Amino acid sequence: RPTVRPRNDVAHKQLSAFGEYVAEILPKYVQQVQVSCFNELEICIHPDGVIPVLTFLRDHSNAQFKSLADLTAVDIPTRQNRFEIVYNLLSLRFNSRIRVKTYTDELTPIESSVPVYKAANWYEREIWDMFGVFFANHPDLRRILTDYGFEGHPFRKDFPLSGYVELRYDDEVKRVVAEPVELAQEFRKFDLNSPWEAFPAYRQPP
Amino acid sequence: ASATRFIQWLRNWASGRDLQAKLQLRYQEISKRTQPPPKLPVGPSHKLSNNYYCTRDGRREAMPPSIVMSSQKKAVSPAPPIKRWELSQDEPYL
Amino acid sequence: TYKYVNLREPSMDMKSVTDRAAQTLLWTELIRGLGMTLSYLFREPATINYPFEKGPLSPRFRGEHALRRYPSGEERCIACKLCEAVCPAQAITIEAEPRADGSRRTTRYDIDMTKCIYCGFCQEACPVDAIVEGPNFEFSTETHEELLYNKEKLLNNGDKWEAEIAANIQADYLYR
Amino acid sequence: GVRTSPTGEKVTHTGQVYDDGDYRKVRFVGRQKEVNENFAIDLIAEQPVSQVGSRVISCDGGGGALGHPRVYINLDKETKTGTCGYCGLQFRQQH
Amino acid sequence: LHHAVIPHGKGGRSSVSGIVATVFGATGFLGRYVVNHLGRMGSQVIVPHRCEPYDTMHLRPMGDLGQIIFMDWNGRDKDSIRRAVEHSSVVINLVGREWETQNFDFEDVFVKIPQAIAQVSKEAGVEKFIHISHLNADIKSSSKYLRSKAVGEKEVRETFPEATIIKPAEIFGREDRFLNYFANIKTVKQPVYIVDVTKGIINAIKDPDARGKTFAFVGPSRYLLFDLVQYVFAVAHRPFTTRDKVERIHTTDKILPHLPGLEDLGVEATPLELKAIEVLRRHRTQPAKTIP
Amino acid sequence: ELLQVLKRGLQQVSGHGGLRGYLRVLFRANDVRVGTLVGEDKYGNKYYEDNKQFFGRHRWVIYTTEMNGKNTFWDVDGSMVPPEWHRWLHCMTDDPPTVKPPTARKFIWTNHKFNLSGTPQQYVPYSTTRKKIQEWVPPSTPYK
Amino acid sequence: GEYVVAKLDDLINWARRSSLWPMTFGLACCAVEMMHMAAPRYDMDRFGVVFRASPRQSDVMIVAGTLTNKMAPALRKVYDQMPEPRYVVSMGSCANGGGYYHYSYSVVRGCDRIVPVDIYVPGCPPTAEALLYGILQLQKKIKREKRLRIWYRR
Amino acid sequence: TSVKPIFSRDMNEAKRRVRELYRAWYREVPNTVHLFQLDISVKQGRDKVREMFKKNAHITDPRVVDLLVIKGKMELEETIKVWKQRTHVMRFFHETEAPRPKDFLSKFYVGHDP
Ligand SMILES: CCCCCCCCCCCCCCCCCC(=O)OC[C@H](COP(=O)(O)OCCN)OC(=O)CCCCCCCCCCCCCCCCC
Ligand SMILES: NC(=O)C1=CN([C@@H]2O[C@H](COP(=O)(O)OP(=O)(O)OC[C@H]3O[C@@H](n4cnc5c(N)ncnc54)[C@H](OP(=O)(O)O)[C@@H]3O)[C@@H](O)[C@H]2O)C=CC1
Ligand code: SF4
Ligand code: SF4
Ligand code: SF4
Ligand SMILES: [Zn+2]
Repeated sequence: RPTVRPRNDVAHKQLSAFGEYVAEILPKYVQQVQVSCFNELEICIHPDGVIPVLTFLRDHSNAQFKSLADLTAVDIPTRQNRFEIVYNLLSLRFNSRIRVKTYTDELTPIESSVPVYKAANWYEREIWDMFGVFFANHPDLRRILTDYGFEGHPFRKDFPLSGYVELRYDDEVKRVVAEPVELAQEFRKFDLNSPWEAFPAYRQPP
Repeated sequence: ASATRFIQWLRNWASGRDLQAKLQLRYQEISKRTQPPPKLPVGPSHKLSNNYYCTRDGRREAMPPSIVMSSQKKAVSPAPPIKRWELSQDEPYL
Repeated sequence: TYKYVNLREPSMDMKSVTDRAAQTLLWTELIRGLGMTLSYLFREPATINYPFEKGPLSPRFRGEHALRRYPSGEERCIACKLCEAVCPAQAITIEAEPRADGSRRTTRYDIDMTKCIYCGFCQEACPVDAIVEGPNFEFSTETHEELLYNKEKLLNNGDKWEAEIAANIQADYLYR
Repeated sequence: GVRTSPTGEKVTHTGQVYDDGDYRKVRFVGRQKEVNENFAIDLIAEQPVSQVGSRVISCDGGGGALGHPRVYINLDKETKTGTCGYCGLQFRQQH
Repeated sequence: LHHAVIPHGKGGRSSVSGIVATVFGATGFLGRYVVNHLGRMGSQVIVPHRCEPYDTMHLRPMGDLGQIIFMDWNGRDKDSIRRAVEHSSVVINLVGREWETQNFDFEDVFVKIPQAIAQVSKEAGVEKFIHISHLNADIKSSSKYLRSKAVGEKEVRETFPEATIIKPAEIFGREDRFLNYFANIKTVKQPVYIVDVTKGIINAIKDPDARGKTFAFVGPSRYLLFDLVQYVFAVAHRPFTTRDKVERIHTTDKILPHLPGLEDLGVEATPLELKAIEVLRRHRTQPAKTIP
Repeated sequence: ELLQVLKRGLQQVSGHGGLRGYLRVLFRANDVRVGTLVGEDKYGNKYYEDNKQFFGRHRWVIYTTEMNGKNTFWDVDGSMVPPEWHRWLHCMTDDPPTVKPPTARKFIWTNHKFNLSGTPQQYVPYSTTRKKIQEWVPPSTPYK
Repeated sequence: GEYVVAKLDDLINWARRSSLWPMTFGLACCAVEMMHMAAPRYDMDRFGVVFRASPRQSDVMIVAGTLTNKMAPALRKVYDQMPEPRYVVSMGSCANGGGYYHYSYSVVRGCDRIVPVDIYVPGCPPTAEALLYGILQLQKKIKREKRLRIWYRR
Repeated sequence: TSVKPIFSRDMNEAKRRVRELYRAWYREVPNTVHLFQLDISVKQGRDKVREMFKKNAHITDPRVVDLLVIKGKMELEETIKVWKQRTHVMRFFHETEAPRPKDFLSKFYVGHDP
């Protein structure tokens, strides 16, 4: 079938088997394990398990996930714990990838993973800057992307696209000043969603 | 291409290469800027029969993730260990 | 498959050691570098004599926008707003109403040329080849306001450039 | 069909013109008001009605794939002509 | 109100203040502050200029797209004045020179030119006219600068009776020729801050009770010229010009109690001590005693 | 070969019509090559080609000294090339408008204009829509 | 006398437009195309436009890429240190008006909010040739300058 | 109602961190006014610092207080180490923002906003 992406059952089984393997070894922290239809393994863990679970995946002989590919966050306001923390790891030894996910809210710190992966340093600063998630015991937690003195965390779903302040040069004070944002043309919100269901396979029970 | 014979010899000797065989500037060897019109082929879904969309609908074959464990034996690795690479036989060493 | 870029053991025979000593003292590899830049001195330069000579372009080139007409002179645009919807930069602003003869036509068609990313998505989305990116790339201005195109400006661009635009569309439409 | 207002400002094909008391016409002082003089509404009206011998004709605007989506126009009414919704060409069933 | 000039927005750069202002003399010291405050709130500003466009470049960032419009004009050409003002609701005249030139003497900048602007503005139907005069304007002054300011101040009041006339004291500020003048080297002075004068001008545009009035803009404190110059040198960390200019600096600042001032436009005068260092910091390589 | 190089140099003075014409193109265009005249447009621009030059230098235009009432002896502009020749000069096509002329349309500009920024003919943007809300006009006669 | 003033304007104008030394803020994508303007095909140096000049010997600032709020103060400082006469060329949609990031919380919507701008080069990015057209347009703007003619008439 | 603490385990410990931060800010203002060549007085700088603390006086959540101090320390680090420029320091004073009307009538005259 030329237009349909082919399945790979061999990889699906291997990843499923390793998913059970991880969950048997770390029952204290693993809450859910799933493999996607395009064969990506996700471990969902209690936030207490960050250091133990990441250390096990880095150091264990059947894991050896030596490379932290990415660390980011997702904001889902409807959840009690709105922030989902995502670790994407790579194992060169076994030519495999794994995703570890945990959660936190505005006021609950997450343990910094710099001790496991030195790559985590700047990623956690970016998560602090863009989402406002505090990482405990970080060697140097501060903003990395936003302007100095910037207020708020832009990547939160409830932060407006254009922010609250805009800059310009002011001649009277001979410097760049910040002022409440006004737009000559407001961003035009589009309602694009079709009112007809697209994917029956994902229908949520009513 | 307009360089005199002496200048060609000079810059060839200075560079150590035969520069005239691989000039950086393009001349007549390039494609004409006007070409005959194309007639492109059509994909495998361009059929009048035996072509119902439900048999070639990739998006509708996507499924939600398979849950292998939820909070509701031999050891394994995520995949077989990667195989050692082989040294190039075209040119193993620069 | 892999290869080593820098895994070689220098020969320690006296003939080779003296070869490296001569290179160190006589600067031979530095002299070799001088030859390469010398050989360029006597090569023809690649420079072209702009604006009397122009860099080559293809019929697909995405330049200044224009609104086109049918051969009769009627506007091609029917205010469908597909260009405005697809525009990645929201650079297009359209308003429309029935024309005096009842035709479906725009009363506003603005492109903020300083929002536009010159991506060509508008001309892909257009069902009647009304909005195109033309071949002109020499329209820099002295003021910001001059780059806020309204419908009159865009129609004038179409009348100004149609001769070239039509020929470019003729050469590429069979690839679309 | 370009005309000037009492102020002398040209009216656009969309009917736009600044009225007497509008300060905004100061933007044109020392410069000019861009106006396109080829009014499409007048140009299409100059096209003759095409006489055809069927109840239904099709229009694609000319040039095949370079025109507009092909539509079919019903010519049953003799009171008026059939007008293409895309290009404005008119058709009439003969006798 | 014509629909185009009804205010909208929140008073920022992209808002619509409803003011359409022609500012003569906008390329000078006072003009750059006036145009800035107009463009801050989204006013349409027409800038007639005599100088090179290169010399008007600092005004362009002061307004959103389209809000600052530039025009050529000649002080002696009334048609060029009519072009600049016939669409405006307020005309502000800041034209002046502290010296005379071969082509323009004080009677030109301070009488003939202001009178022509006022007359053409009257004819064109401009509702409001703001004319800057001087606190010490006086036809018996030893200064030809101040004598002309008195003659022209009278001709404007006669030509455009509803004009708001503003009489500032010496204005100090970053680009002034006052504090900077001393730093580049009997009499009581009452200098006023540039931003205070600008705010007064802006509030005069809005205040309807300001029409037909004459204001004196003065600072909060009076100083002996010697005590002021001493303070300037201390602030500039320094060990302690035409003939007409010297006469002005030695003219005591009049005290006109009957005239309304900055407090009658809602403006609090800024003490010199707060802003002196701002002006004099660049001159670096005990507050002055005030008259009660 | 050096002698042959020099004669080619001298043939450029004659190929340009003598010393004055040679100096005019040298100072106007900073280039004294002689090419084949491909054609001329109604504004006086002259178009040349020499296919022995490397791609990009094989086509050039010598701009007219006057266009639309503007002295362009020294002030030339890439926007002066009319659209029909624009396609050929940028190598978007092979053959010039003298060989494949553009399709004629009644609405196409008969007179090309160059970039008009900075002149009294510059484009000034404005809203093309009419007023949306109509205000109530009170009666002219008195009656309170 | 006015004949003298007209010819000195021509002389100083010719010198200034014939020796335009630019400072480029290579902020983003558009910096790549100015590099291609310096590259052999267009060779900006042949017009008298040196490839790189220090800010204090610069005559024209080319803002080539997106100006963020974080960078805006730094850009203004460099402009304020330029000896006069100085000109600004805004190159690309981002610098012209914010472009594809116009609605961002962190982007200045056009560098003309920070510095005055003499030439706006459109495109995302403008081609190296389009930038060269804008530079030659700035030269013509300098040719029109009449500083001494206006000085003599004050 | 059991939650993971940030630093403080109760409001008393949180308030100690607040006072340490206030002391650090109070002592740094004289240096900031000098290094950044500000045109404000040291009194103005300290009055601004006190204002910023006061608006957060009503907090009773030690975790929220902890975050406020964390952000306050980062702001102080940017100032002490001169990562900020003069424009960033002066953004606390809104020198170009004309005062918004506060009473009902003034807001009624200018627009529709509450
Ligand atoms: C009978 C017995 C008689 C007795 C007398 C016999 C004497 C003959 C034997 C002596 C010969 C010695 C030659 C002297 C030249 C200097 C040699 C030298 O200093 O080379 C070493 C120096 C650094 O070399 P390096 O690779 O860094 O390693 C050495 C340190 N570990 O390398 C360098 O200096 C590199 C220089 C870098 C700059 C490069 C730019 C120049 C390249 C082009 C130069 C062309 C030469 C110019 C010719 C002069 C023109 C007038
Ligand atoms: N600054 C002070 O201390 C006080 C000033 N005033 C008055 O306030 C007004 C402005 O003050 P200031 O801004 O300091 O004065 P400036 O000299 O700083 O600016 C004067 C303005 O007048 C313009 N101008 C001067 N002569 C002519 C002319 N012949 N034709 C056309 N335009 C001309 C200048 O334009 P160009 O740049 O083209 O020369 C400039 O824009 C003046 O009327 C001044 O007398 C009153 C009291 C105190
Ligand atoms: S080229 Fe792209 S960004 Fe520009 S108007 Fe078209 S769709 Fe919008
Ligand atoms: S230009 Fe094309 S896509 Fe855009 S509104 Fe008109 S017909 Fe639709
Ligand atoms: S204008 Fe376009 S090319 Fe230039 S920096 Fe912005 S996105 Fe990149
Ligand atoms: Zn049709």
